[PDB]
Amino acid sequence: ARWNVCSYCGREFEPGTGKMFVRNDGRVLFFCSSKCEKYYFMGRNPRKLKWTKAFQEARLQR
Amino acid sequence: KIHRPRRGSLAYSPRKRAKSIVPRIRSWPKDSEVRMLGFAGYKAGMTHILMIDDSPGLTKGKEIFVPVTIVEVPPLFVYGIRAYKQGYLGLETATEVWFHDLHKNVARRIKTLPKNYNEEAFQAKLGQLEDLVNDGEIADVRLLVHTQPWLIGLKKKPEVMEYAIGGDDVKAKFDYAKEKIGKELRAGEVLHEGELLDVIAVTKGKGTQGPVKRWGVKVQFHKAQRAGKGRHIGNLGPWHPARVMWTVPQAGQMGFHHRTEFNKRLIAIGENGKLVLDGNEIEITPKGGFPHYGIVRSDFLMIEGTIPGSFKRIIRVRPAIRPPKKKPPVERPQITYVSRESKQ
Amino acid sequence: AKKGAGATRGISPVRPTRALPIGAYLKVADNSGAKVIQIIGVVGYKGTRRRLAAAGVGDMVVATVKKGRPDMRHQVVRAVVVRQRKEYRRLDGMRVKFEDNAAAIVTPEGVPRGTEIRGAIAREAAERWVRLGSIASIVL
RNA sequence: CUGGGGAUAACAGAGUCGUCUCGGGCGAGAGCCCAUAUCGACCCCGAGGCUUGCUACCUCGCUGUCGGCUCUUCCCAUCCUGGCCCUGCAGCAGGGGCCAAGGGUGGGGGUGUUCACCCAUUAAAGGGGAACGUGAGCUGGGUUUAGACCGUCGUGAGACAGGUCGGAUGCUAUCUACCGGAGGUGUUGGCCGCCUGAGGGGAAGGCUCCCCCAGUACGAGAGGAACAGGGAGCCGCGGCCUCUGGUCUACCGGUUGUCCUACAGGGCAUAGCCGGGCAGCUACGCCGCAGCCGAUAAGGCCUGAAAGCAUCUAAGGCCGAAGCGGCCCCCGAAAACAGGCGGCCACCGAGGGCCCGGGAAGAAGACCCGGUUGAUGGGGCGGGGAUGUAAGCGGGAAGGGAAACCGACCCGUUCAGUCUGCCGCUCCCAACAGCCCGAGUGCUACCGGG
RNA sequence: CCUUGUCGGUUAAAUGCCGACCUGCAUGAAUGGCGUAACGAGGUCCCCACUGUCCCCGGCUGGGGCCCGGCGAAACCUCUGC
RNA sequence: AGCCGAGGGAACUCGGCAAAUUGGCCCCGUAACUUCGGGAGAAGGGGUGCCUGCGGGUGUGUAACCCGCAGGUCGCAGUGAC
RNA sequence: GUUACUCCAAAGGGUGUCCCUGGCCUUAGACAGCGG
Ligand SMILES: [Zn+2]
Repeated sequence: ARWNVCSYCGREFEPGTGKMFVRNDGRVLFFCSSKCEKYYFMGRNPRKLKWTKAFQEARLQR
Repeated sequence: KIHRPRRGSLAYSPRKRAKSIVPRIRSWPKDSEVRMLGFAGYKAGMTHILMIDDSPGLTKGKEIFVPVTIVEVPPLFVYGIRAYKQGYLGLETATEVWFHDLHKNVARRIKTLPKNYNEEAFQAKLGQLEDLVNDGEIADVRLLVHTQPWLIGLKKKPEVMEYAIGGDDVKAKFDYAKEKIGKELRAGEVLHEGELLDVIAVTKGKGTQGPVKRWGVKVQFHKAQRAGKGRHIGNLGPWHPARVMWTVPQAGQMGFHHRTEFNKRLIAIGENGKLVLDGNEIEITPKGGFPHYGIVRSDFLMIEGTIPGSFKRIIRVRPAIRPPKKKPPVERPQITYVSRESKQ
Repeated sequence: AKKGAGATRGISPVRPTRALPIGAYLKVADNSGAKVIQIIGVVGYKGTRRRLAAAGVGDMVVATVKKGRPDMRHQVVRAVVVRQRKEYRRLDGMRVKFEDNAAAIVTPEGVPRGTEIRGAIAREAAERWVRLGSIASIVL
């Protein structure tokens, strides 16, 4: 029972939950929720959302 | 001709509201061990675990996802003993003895209780029954029991039930009962982890429903959907017999039915809302509380799978009457993860 | 064992969801002349009144070739479904999905026609059909 | 067009069975030879009324419709599934027969089609009956009413058991019937609760593949089994919301046009449109569904006469099916022998109902929980969640400007603000006050003790 | 008429559509014959896109249906009604 | 009487009935066939918001109407509804 | 079977049982066993 990490929001999600999206070239993505999946594919940028970790990292980048 | 099977089953007819909301048990299993053959509690919620598969099949030895329902089981109070003899057609009640010291709140259910009935009269009646049992006139002995829902702040009105006892010797059963009367019973003293159980409850209510939902009939062609007969059936029958058959599907009550569900595994018995792993104790109540319920505080069963009924409802449990040959072993399985995250 | 030396068929524990009914088009992922097929049947399937046969990853289907080199056009072939868009569950509870719906053309006995598969395939298919996992680079 | 007609056709029914379908007797013979493993001529005897005809008993304003969709039930004259027998039965298979109707018998292409033909799967993709089941259930493609075209026939008006295009589908359920929900009476006083379980219903289960047995028996080879034992799925049935998806006119945010003077905050335009979305409902998600015990069918045997031997049968016994009965599940004291038990009252009054705060129940009724000996609804304080960082203030901003300054937008304050048909704690407000129904009598025949 | 004529193309599969063949039951030249750009709520076959038409049905919104107060008819009707 | 619907995309049906898709303006580009008039908006492809500044036409005009360019910036989406 | 009629299935088979007859055998016949 190990905890996977989300490719959009960077938080950990519990065993028996979420999704693995597989590209044909082999790159694997993990999603905690439909929210994150849908935002990632319609193109919202997580570096501007204060409920993600990429925001903290980009603030460090300011 | 095109052949196909009929729409729904005829084995649960008439499809009516249950007589009572407390479920009765019609048949009992054969168990050599002299014990009380079941228990009762209140449904609380669902979650899931991850565990190493113990059942026969492939996936044995593998980690697997398993869903779980939690039943809160405070201790029952054994308030009486009842004797049964053989009648002309079947069993007939001979005599009951009630205990003398009862909780106040039992009068909310049994409005007319005895008044004086001292300890001494109690012992005299038990002696009468012991002599009756020693004579040879008696075919069966059963316990009379009631719930205590004031220890969990759910209610004050109790549920009153009658349970059976395992084994063959009527005298041995009676000795068990004489030990148990006037004392509390806890689920650990009756059930074994890893056992298969049957579960009995009244199903969720849905009211009046039509035949698409009640019997699984087809929706009609889109022309009929625009003609006003989309969710109807076509016809009530042939010219002769010149009457509607009872077998033809129609609308009515759906849900609030009596149902029994076979072979659900008990996976763990807990204590004061906590479960013991290898080293640590963990609260099974999830963050924020079980929805449409609150916080589990007394004692609980984990039963894998799904069970009938709404959340705050009375559930009865017995040992399996119709189990398979290839059983899982009667020990608690090795659990690796229990979900405590919010369920809302 | 009668003949265990070289076997074509295997055993998976998962059983994905039947997601692709009769009439579905499938992109061909191997290096045979075919490019697009259409499902006309699902091998080993019995239904009921007005229900269509449907297949998921790991299942053998009967198909017709729609686009492809002229020797293969209008032929009825067997194929194994190797990639699908609809989610299905693993033993741990996690759902997996892919980006397209894709099949690989085989013989009734199970032997692949072709030498390589282009892209990722599913572990369920590689397990049910053992000779595909050798001609596929990436397996999940 | 009028008046009439079942005195008289079309159609469903009724009758009959030449014809039809399904059988049988004998045996011409065919089968290396051998009547009957298989096939059986010519003559002769029948069953059925689902094929067409014959007749004219019923019906001329009952309904006149074919086909398809939907839904229920019945038969066996058995395609598959269970069990057996013979063979021109080595094995794998075939052919022909007996028991058996519990379950299954599907998806598509052209045509209005039933039927028939074809394709890919399949254990097999059986057929019939119920007003050629089913239009007060749907459809209306076909069935030449009124319009129109072609061919042919006819002086012509016109016609065609010829083709082609188009062409109105009404109904507030009186009685019974069924599905479900309630109120009474009775059960020889009334009330509370727990049980028994007569009788009724059930397919609650049915089927396929894979591994192993085993490259074995069998067999010249090539090919190629079975009992037991292990796994997975398809169809059917019953439930549940942890996980995954859909909806979520609760909620949060973005943005267009216009009105409230701009700001802030709002109204209207399908919730204006777009994105997300908990609870709840739901499947495209998940959980569960025994094989044993008895008696039988075809069939296989024992003992054993009639008929000193022999013989499965005449009297008697043992075995033996997915079929019958039981176990198991659902309804069930109006089960007219209208039940059993414990307790309360009675011979003012036990007990019930309305009213009140509610919901896990619900078309009205009914069900369930609570009512100050109280956390039932609300408020307040906290928790868990949904969305996505408010207003104000400050600091910047591509560029413009003599300059004070303008500026869509960016950063900070700020996981913020707004919300919560979920949980907890706390008597702060309200569960106050009441109003109705309610069993009392004996005669004779008694019963067991007074 | 035999008729789903025969051959070819279109489909996994064609009583359809298109093109050819000619024993035209019963075509044919102002009861006009053969063609034809543009036009058609005309009839008919195919391809791209799209979709709850269907696999297989689910959840929402308003109005009715249901309960309450008021106004208040009709068609139909031998008697009845397992 | 209306809104949404995962994966498939006419397998539905006599028949794609009904529903969906497309949609305004500017630039590019446009087949067969033809009565040379058309077909033709054939088909097919790119772009479109806000703010800051520069320029043109007519005009006496920092009056009024119309036509182009460059840069910055936000959003899943700029004929954002109609 | 328990049907006077209105309103009831054969050709062909069985000696299943109860009866009437006619020929050949029978002081050892039809087999049942030891043998030629
Ligand atoms: Zn995430």
